[PDB]
Amino acid sequence: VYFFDNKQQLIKIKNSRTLLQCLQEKEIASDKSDLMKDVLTVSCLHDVELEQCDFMAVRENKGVYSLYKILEEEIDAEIMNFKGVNFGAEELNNYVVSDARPVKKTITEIVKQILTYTDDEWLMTGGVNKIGSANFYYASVKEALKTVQQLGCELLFFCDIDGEGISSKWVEVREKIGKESDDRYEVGSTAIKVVKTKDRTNIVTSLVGRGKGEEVGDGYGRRLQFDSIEWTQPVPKPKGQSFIEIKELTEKYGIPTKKGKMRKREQVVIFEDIEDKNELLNATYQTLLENSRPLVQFSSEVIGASSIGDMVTIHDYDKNYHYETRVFAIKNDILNNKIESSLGDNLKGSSASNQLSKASSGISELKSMKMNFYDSTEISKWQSDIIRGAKGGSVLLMSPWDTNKGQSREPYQMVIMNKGSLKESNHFLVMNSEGIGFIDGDFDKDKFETAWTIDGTFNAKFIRAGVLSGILIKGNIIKSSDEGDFQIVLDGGELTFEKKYDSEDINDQHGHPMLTMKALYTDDKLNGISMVQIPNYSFGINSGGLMVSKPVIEIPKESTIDSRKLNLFGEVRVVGDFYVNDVKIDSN
Amino acid sequence: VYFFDNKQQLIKIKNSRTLLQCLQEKEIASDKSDLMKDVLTVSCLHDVELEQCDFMAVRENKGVYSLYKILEEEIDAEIMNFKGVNFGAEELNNYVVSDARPVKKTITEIVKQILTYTDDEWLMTGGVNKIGSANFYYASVKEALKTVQQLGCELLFFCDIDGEGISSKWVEVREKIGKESDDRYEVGSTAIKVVKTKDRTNIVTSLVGRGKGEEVGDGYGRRLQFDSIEWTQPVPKPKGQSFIEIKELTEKYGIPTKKGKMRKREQVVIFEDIEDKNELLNATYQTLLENSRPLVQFSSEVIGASSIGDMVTIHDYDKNYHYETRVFAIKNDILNNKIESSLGDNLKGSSASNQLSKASSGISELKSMKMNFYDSTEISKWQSDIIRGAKGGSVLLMSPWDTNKGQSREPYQMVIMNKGSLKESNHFLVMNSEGIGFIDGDFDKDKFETAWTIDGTFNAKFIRAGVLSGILIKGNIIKSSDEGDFQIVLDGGELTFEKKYDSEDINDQHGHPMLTMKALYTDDKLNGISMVQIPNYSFGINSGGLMVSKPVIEIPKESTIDSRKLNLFGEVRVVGDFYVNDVKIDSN
Amino acid sequence: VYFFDNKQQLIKIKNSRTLLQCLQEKEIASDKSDLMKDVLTVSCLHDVELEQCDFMAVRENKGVYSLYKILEEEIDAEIMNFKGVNFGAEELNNYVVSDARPVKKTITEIVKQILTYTDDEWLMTGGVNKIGSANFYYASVKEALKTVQQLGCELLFFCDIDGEGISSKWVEVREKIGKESDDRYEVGSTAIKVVKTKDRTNIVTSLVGRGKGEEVGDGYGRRLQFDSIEWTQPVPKPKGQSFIEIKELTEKYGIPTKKGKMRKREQVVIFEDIEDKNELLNATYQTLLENSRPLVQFSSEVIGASSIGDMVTIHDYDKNYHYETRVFAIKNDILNNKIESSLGDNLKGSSASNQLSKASSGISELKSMKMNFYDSTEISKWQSDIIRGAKGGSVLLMSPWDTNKGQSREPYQMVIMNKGSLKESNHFLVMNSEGIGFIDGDFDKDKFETAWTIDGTFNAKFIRAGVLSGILIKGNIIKSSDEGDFQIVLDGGELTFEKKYDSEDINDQHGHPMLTMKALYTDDKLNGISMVQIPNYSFGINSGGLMVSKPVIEIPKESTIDSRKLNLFGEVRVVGDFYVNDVKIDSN
Repeated sequence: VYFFDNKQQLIKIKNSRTLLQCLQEKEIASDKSDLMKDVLTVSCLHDVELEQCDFMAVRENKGVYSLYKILEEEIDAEIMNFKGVNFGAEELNNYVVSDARPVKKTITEIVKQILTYTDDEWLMTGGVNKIGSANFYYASVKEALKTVQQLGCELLFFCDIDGEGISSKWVEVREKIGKESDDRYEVGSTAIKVVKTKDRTNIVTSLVGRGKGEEVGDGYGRRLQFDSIEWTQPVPKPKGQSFIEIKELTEKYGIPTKKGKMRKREQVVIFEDIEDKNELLNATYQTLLENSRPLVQFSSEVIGASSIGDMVTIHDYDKNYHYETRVFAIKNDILNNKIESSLGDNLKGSSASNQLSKASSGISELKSMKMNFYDSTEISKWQSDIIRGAKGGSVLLMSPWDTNKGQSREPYQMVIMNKGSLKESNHFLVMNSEGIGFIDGDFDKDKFETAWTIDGTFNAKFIRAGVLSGILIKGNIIKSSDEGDFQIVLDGGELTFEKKYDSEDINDQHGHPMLTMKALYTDDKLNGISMVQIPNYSFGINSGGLMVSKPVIEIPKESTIDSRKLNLFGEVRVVGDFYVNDVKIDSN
Repeated sequence: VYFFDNKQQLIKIKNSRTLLQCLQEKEIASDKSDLMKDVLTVSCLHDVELEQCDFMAVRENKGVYSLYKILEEEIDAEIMNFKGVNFGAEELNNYVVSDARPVKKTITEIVKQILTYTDDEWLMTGGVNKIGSANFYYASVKEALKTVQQLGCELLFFCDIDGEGISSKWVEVREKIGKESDDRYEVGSTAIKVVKTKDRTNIVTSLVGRGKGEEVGDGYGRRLQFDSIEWTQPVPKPKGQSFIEIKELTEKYGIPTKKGKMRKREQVVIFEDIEDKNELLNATYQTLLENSRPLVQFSSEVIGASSIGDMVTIHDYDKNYHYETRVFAIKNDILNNKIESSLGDNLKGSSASNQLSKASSGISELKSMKMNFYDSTEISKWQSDIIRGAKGGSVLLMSPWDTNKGQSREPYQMVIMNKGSLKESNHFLVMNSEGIGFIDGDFDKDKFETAWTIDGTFNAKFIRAGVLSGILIKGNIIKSSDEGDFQIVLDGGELTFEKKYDSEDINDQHGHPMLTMKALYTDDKLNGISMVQIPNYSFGINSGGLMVSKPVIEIPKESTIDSRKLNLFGEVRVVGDFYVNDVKIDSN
Repeated sequence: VYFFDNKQQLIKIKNSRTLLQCLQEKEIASDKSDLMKDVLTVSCLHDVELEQCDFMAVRENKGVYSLYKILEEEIDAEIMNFKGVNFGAEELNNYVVSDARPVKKTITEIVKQILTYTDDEWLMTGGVNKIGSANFYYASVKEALKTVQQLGCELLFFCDIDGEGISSKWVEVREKIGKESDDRYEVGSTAIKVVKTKDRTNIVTSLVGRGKGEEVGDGYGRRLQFDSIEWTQPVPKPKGQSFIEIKELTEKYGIPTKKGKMRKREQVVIFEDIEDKNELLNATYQTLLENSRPLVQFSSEVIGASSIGDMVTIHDYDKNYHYETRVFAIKNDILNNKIESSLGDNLKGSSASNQLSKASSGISELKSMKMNFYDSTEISKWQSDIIRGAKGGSVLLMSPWDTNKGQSREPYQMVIMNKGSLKESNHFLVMNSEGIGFIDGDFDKDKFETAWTIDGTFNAKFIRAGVLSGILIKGNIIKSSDEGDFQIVLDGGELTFEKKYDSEDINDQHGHPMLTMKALYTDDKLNGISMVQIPNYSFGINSGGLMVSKPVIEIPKESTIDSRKLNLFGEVRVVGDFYVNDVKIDSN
C-alpha cells in the first residue's frame, strides 16, 4: 500500500508484514441512476508521518493501479484506521456546469460536450449509438453524468499513476460492464456456502398506461392513454382496449376462477413526461417485459478469482440444477485470501441503510421540484400578462406597472393600437376616464383628444365621410359659403341674405343683412309674409341668361319708404286695369 | 400443513414429525387506514416436489382453514424456508377500479358498488349503517377498501377450500373485531411474565380548531374557525371564545400557578377539508375526547387460548389491580404450544421499521398530491380563460388560439356578441385593428363593415334614428327630392332649382339649371341680389289656390334679354306715376 | 431524588442505598434550531405511593435544583422504571401565540414580546443586541423560541423550587453557553480512553451564490446573483466574476493539475429568501469561511468534573499534540461516579435515530409549506381579479359574481366609470349586450340608455357640440322655429312656409301652408316654377327698411282666381309698350 501527500507525491511504502487489515469492496447498484461503489479500508500501527497523507493505492497487476482518497481517519489506542473511496466520485464533484442543453444527440456527443467544462484534464473512451437529450443548467458534473447514465450507458474511471503524480485521466463509456469469462463453479469444491433466494412480490401480466395530463384544471384527473392505437406484430392488441396482456404469462401466473379458467393481473403504471401515444405503448411494453419472472440470487464464498460484471456458470450435482448468472458484488480480502461473491439479480436494496439513503434523496428532490407560494404568484402573473395583451398584439389594458414597474397593477385605460405593439404602431384609439378619444403619431402622449365624453356629448367635427339621411333637423343654424362675401342663413325661422363674417360664437355667425325674406306679426296674427330691402343696396328680379340678367323690376340703391322709386324695365304686356286719372279701367 | 400448486390443487401433506418451525402471527394496526396483519412461516427439509408450490394452509378447527400465499423462499443448508401472507391482501391488489364516484351513501352500498369490479368472484357479508362519500378513480381495489375503512368499518377475509380448489370467497364488514370472551388471567398462574407500560406524552385539555382557508392569496393565512357558534348541552361553550375546554380534565391535568390555581393546556389542530362550522366543532370535540387519558399496555405469555379482538380480564392479587382490556396482538407457535399475547392500547408504532414504512408512504403520497410547474401553468391558463369570456358570456377577447389551437394566445380584437355564446348569437360589435365595425348574421364569415376608423373618420350613413339639434352646419351641400325631377340645392352660397339626377360624386350632384336665386358681384362690390331665367322654360309668380295658381306675371318660355316679352295677367291697381308718351299720370 | 405529586407537592425522599440506577445526560445539538437536551433516568423497587408522582428532582449544590417531568413509566418484574425530560421543553408547548409580527427589532424585544402570552409566569434574563424580524401566527411558544434561536442566541431554563411548589420561573438568553474554565486533562492520568476522529467529507474553497428568482414563468430557472458587485477590502473579488475564492485555501486544498499547478473547488449554494446582492455575497462568504477546515472530535472518559459548554485543554505527551476544545456532551452517572465527555466539533448527527427524526420533520414541514390544488386555484383567482379591475380602477369587466357571489364568473358587460370605483364615481359608459349606452348618477339602478345598438342604429340626439362640415344631406326634413308660429320647411322637394306646430311623428311636422314656393308638372314636362297664395292671408313683396316695409305689390286676404285683385303701391317707372285698349305705346 503506497501513500501520497497532498500534492500526490509518494511518501512511504507499507509491507504486508505490518498491516492489520486490508479490505476492498465493489458493487453494481440495482438502479441505473447510481454509480459503481468502490471502497477500501486499511489500518496499521500509529505513525507520525502518515497523518498528512491524503491518498492510498493498491496493486492490481504490473501496470494497473487503483487510487483511493482518504475521507476519514480514527486514532484508537495506538491503531490508526482509514477509509477511502474512488478518486473519480470525489474529484468530479467540484466542476460547475453553467448551462448545457443538447437536443436529440447521441450519448457520445453529450459526454464530449459535458467534459468540456473540466479544462481538458478528463478525456473519454468508448461510445454508444443511442439518441437522447437533456437539460443541464447550474449543477455539478457528477450529477450530469448520473442523469446521462439513465439513458443506457455505464461508466468507469481510471488513472496513469507514477511516483511523481498523475499524468492522464479518462472515463470509459460502455453498454455492460464486463466481458464473458471461462469460469466454472461447483458446489462443494469451489463454492463453499451457497444460499439461494427466490422472490415473487412483484409479478404482473397486464398493465394500464397513463400520460402527462389531458385537461388539467377541471379537477377530474384525465390523462393520455393508448385507447385508439392498433399494434399487432409484436403482441396482438385490439383497438377498443386500454391494456397490454401476454397470454402465456396469464396461463402460467393467473388467478384461478370457479370454472377452472384463469384471469389476468392488472396494475397501473404512470409516466409523468410522455406526450405521444406510440412511445407510451413501447414504454409500457418494456415495463411489462421487465417484470414477468421471479428473481433469483446466489451468495457464496468462492475460490477462483473473477472480475466485476462477468458471466459465470454455477453447478450443483446433488440437487441437479444448472444456471448462468452475472457477478454483481465482490468483497475481496487481500490480506487473508478470502473472497466473497454474489450472483444473479440484486436484492440488496431492501436493507435499512439503503432505505434511509433513498428517503433522504427523495426529500431533497421533492424540496426542489415543487412550487411554493412565490412561484405560484409569479406564474399567475406571467399568464395573466400574456392574455392581457401587455406583450403582444393590438388590444391592451394599461396599468402604471406597464410604465414604471413600481406602482400597482390596477388598470385605468384600454388602448386599441394600429399594428404590432406599442412601438410599432402609429395611431391609437383610447378609452379612458375622460371619454373615447384619439392619439396622434407617437404614444409619448402628444395630446389626448376627445370624441365622446362620459356624460354623452358627441363632438360633431368627427363626421367626415358619408351621406346623411332619414333624420330630422330642428333648431340648428344653417349656413353656406362662397369665395366672395355672400352666404345664406336660416336662424329662428328666418331666411337672411347678408354679408360674410368669420367668428367662433353661435350668435356672431350672423352678419350685415341686405335682403331678408321673412314674415311679420301683422295685427296680432301671423298672416304677413314678405321680403324687405335696405338702402344703398341693389335688388332685382333680373331676367335673361346665365351670362346676362336684366331687371324685370329694378330697385335703386336709394329706394326708400319716402322715395318710392320703383324702376321697371322690359316690354310688359299688362292685361288688367290701367291708370290714367282716377277709376280702374280694363285693357286689351 | 397442506401445499398447493399453481392451480390450487393439493399436492402433499407434511406431518408434525418432520417440520422444524411453524409460527403464526396476527396484529391489529393502531391506525384505521391499515389492514389486519396475518403472517405464517414454516421451514422443513429440502424436497424436490416442493419448489413448485405456491400455497400453504393450516388448520383452525374441523371446518375453517386459513390460506397463505408464498412470497419468498430460501434454500440455505438443505433447510428450505417459506414466508407467506394472507391471500386476500395479495389477490385484491390486481383488480382495477376505473371511475367510481358515490355521493352520500351508506358503507354497505359503497362496498357493494366496489365489489362489482371483481366479476362476481367476491361477495360481501355484514353491514354498517353510516353515511359517507368518496371519489375512486383509476386505482386498485385494495386501496379503495383502505379508504373506505377510514369511515368506521373493519374488514376480514375468508375462503371455503377443498382438495380440488377454492369454491367461494367473501369479505366480512364489521364494526369491531371480536366478541366478548369468558376468559380470566391471573398473574403467577396463567400469565407468567407481565410487563406494564404507561405513557403520558400527548395529553391535552383544550384545542383550537382550524378550517379550509378563508381568503387565500393575501398571504395572511386565514382559516375557518368556530368563533361565533354557541354549543351548550354536551359541554358549555360560550360565544366569544374559540376553543373547547373541559373543566375537570383541567383540574386533574393542569399546570399549577403561583396562586395555587390551575391552567389549561392548548394545542392547535388543523383539518384540511372542513368547510362548515358545526362539523368542525364536532371533529375538534371528538379529537379532544380521544386524547384525554394516559395509555396502558400489557404484554405477557399466556397459557389460555383466545382469539383476536376479544375482551378479556386480567387480575393481580399481590399488587392489587384489576383491569379490563382488549387483545390486539397474538403470536401463536403451533409446534411448541407457546402463546404470546398483548393487551390494552397499542404502543408498537414507535419502532424503527414502522417509522421507515411510514416515511416511505408519506413521501409517495406527497409525490402525487402536490403539483409541479406544468400543473400550475395549466390551472392558470384555465382560470384566465374562464374570466376572459372564451367559454361563457357576451364579452370576449379573440385570439388565434380560440380558432386554430396552434398559434399564440395573444389577443388581436375584442368582440361583443348578441346572446349566449359565439354560435348562439346573430349580431356582433367588433373593435379590431381597423376600426369599430359591425358583422352580420354569421360570425364564421367576416363580412366586416367599418363605422369608426382608427384615424377618426366617422361614417355618416349610420345615423338612422333621432332628432338633430343644437349644432352648426357649414360648407355642406344640401339637397331634397320628389317623385318627379325637381330638387332644391344649396351649393356655394346660392339657392338653385334644377332637375333631379342620380350620381355617386360630390360634384356630380348638380344638374341642369332652371332658376337660380343668387347674387352678383356688381361693380367691384357685392350688393347685387337677383334671380335669373333660362329660355325654353316657364317661370311665374302664379297666384290662386292649392289646385290653381294664375300668373300675376307670366314669364314665357321664349322670354329673353333680346325678346323682352314680359307677359302680365290679372286685375292690377297700379297707383303712382307711369310711362305713357312723356307725361305723368294718375289712377284711371 | 425527590418525588412530587400532580400539584408539585413533596411526597417522598429516596436515599442512595435503595436506588438501582441514576443517569443524567446533556448534549448541545449541532444545528442551531434545536434546544439543549436534558434527560434523567431512575429506577427503584416497586412502591404503592410512587405510581401517582409526576415530577422528580435531583441536587446540583445547596441552592440549585433541576426539575424533570416524567413521561414514561414501566413496571417490570418488581422494579419500577422512570424517564423524564426538562420541565420547560414540556411546559412551554401548551401556550398558543395568536399572531405576533415584529419588524426589524432586537432579539431581546422579540423575546419580551413573545413572553407576554404566558400570563406573567415566565420572565427573561440577559440580552443580545442583534436586529432581526419574524412572522408568528397560530403556533405554540416553543416553536417561536426555536425560530428566534436561529438568529444567534442560546436559551436555558431554570426554577426556584421549594417543598411547597415552584415560586418563580425564568428564561436566560445568551450568546454562548459556558464560561472559560481552568481545567487540564492529561492522557493516561486524567483521561483514560481517548478516541480521536477526523473528517474531510465537505471541504470547499470557492462558492457560487444564488438568490430568490429573477423571472419565474419562463421556465428557464434564473436566479439573483452577485455578478456586478465590487468588494475588495476583506477578500479581493473582481467585477466580472460570479464566485468568491480564497487563494491560500486553494494552495493547500486544491486539485493538482498536469503542470504542477493547483485548481479551485466550486460548489453551488442556494438561498431561497435573499433579494439583495451585498447580503447574498456576505452570506456566501460566511458559508465559505464555515466550511474551510476539517473537523476533529475527541471522546473520552474523564476524572475531573466540568459543566456543559466550557473551554478545556487536552494534552498528550507521548504523541506530542496540544489542542484547545470545547465540551459539548456530558453523560454523568451519579450512583457510580463515572463521567464520560466529548470535546470538539459534533459528529453525532449521522447516526440512524437522528436521521429518522430529521426525515420525519422534513416530511411534516413539506406537507405544510407546499401548495395543493385548492391553493393554486385560489391564487389564480385572486391574481386574475386584480387585473380584471374588480378591486381598483376605472375599467372593469363585471360579472354576476361581483354582485351576488353565488353565480358563475362569466362577464356579460364592460363598464367604464368616472373615478375610483363603483361607489366613488357618478357617470358611467356601459357596453353590454344591448348597445353602447349610458347611466346617470347612481349605478345601483338600471336606468340604461342606448346610443348605439348592436344592429348599428345611432341615436341622433347625442350630438350636442361641434361644427358639421364636409358631408351630404339628403331626404331629411329640415325645419326651424321662432317665438311666434312661423317656420321654414324643406320636405318633398319643395319650400313651404306655414304655421308652427308641435308633434312627435315625421308626417305630423307639416302644418297649415301659407306660401309654398314649389314646381308644377306643367303639361307632361317639369318646366313650371311657381308660388301660390291662400285666401284670407296677406302676401307681399314689401320694401323699405328694417322698421318699415311698404308693398311694392300688395296681395289682399281675399285675392282669388275669380276675384283677381292685384293691388300695387309705390311710384313706379315702367318702360314698355302697354295696354290702353290695344296697339302699343311709348315709354315716357
